[PDB]
Amino acid sequence: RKRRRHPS
Amino acid sequence: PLESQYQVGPLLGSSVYSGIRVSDNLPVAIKHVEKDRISDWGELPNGTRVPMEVVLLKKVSSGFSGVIRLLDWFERPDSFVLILERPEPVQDLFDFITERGALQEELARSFFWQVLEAVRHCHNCGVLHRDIKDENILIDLNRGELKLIDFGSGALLKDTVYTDFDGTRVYSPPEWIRYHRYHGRSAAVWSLGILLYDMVCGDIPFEHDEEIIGGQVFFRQRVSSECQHLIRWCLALRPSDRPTFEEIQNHPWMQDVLLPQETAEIHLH
Ligand SMILES: O=C(O)c1scc(Br)c1Br
Repeated sequence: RKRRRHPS
Repeated sequence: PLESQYQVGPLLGSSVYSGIRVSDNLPVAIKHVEKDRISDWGELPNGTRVPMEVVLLKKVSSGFSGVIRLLDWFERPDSFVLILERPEPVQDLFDFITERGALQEELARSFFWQVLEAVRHCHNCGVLHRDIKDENILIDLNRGELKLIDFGSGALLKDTVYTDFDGTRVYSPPEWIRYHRYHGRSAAVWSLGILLYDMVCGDIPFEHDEEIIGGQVFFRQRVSSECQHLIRWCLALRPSDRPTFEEIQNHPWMQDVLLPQETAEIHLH
């Protein structure tokens, strides 16, 4: 799994 | 006088620019927002139609706290420009967790406590942030102080139901996923459970809707029984089963928090 930002 | 009062520097992200106030060399951040893209509008204590973000920032600006301070703003033909106080040196909590991995519980406790105080301050000021997440938290690495940023999805706090939401879906509660309805405080507490897991495990627990509504929290890191209990309580599926802010701060895992300066000296310097 990869850690990522998430948009608003 | 806007371009005459601030020296504009490099882009920090997006459209936010580093800058310095010429009056006193205070580090600032200069945030530009296009009028055409603004969802909710409000009126200032003057009847001037401004972005809701401006309204919410003025309401929380009073005093010193763990909330980003709006120093000034300007209106332009097609945009508003927001002048924010900028900590230096700074890292946002997302990049911090990415680089450090899962945080020691002592450090997660200090951070989480400061976010709690900041969010309580917002709610005392009549403001619901609606986008609590590690991305929207800055760490002042020298002072060990956290600052909550980006009120662009916020709203005036109310006790009735919300049926709109423009924050981060993976921090949104299952009642929003299932029914497109939520109440402000219990939705905030859900996002705080997601954030605490993020801190102590090194990433958020849920990526997909089915995980969010599924009610199962698997711990991928060694996490104390007290901390696991607080997280699972914040992530109760029924909103009425979640803790109040007072119950979070009285939880056994939340006792003996470090002061901000201790936090910096032990963990950040
Ligand atoms: O980098 C960013 O996105 C932001 S937003 C407000 C401030 Br202050 C900063 Br340093």
